[PDB]
Amino acid sequence: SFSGVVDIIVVRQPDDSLKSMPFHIRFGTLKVLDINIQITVNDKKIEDVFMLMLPEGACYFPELNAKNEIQKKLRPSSAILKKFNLKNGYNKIQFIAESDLQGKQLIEGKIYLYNYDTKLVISDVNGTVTKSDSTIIGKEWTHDDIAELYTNIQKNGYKMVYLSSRPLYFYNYTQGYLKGIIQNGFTMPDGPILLSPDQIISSEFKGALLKDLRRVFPEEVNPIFAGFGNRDTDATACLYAGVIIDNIFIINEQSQVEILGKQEKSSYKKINEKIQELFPRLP
Ligand SMILES: [Mg+2]
Repeated sequence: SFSGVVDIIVVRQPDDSLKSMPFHIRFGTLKVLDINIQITVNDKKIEDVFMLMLPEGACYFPELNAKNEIQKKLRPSSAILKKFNLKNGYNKIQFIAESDLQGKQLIEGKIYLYNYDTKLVISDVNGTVTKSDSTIIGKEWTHDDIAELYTNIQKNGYKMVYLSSRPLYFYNYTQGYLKGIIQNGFTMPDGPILLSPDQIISSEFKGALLKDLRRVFPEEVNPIFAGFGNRDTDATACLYAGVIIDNIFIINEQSQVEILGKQEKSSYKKINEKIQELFPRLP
């Protein structure tokens, strides 16, 4: 079973509060739950914050409801998040489970802070980064020129956000795969990898995930600027999360990219040649 943390996204609101996507963390070692979880951010222990763990291993933030019952939240309150002292962009986060039977267990992940006016560019992974869409060696072929293109998008002030639909067992493999791609010296820009909630079982999926992401930003901005996919269902998911059809790019197994709005056939190489037109520099 999985041991780790699905990358976490946090957005600062214009009233200075913080909203986050759900925290999905799992301790694989821990077995006999019949346990308190502490947090460190950028190598600084966070005081007065703790999570608890369910029998199946998923962790939560305990939060009282108005009936004075403990509710099990995956999304912490803004006051808790403020205690993280997050920096804009990438932050290191560690969760430490203390058990009297199994001792201290540690997992490490990634937590990103964006502002309310940050613009995101979504990329599917399988078939969109990889060429084709359980036995693996990380040698999946990658469409040509995607690293240079995404590098240049990031350089213009957008943030790449990756989307995986693979079972949670592959989550760490997907992170390693993306960070090892090198193409003509170019690499894939660091960013969070979101995971479809169907793959995180506990107690239309891509569309729900992106609407969740859109909704940690305020309603009066459109935070998802563009999206890269390889199936018609990818396009639908982006449209219902606020992407304009002109900014949805759908690639096939021949690495032909259709720019849906202009009904134009292109490629990552050509899109890169037109980067200032299609991904204009943000101030
Ligand atoms: Mg795909």
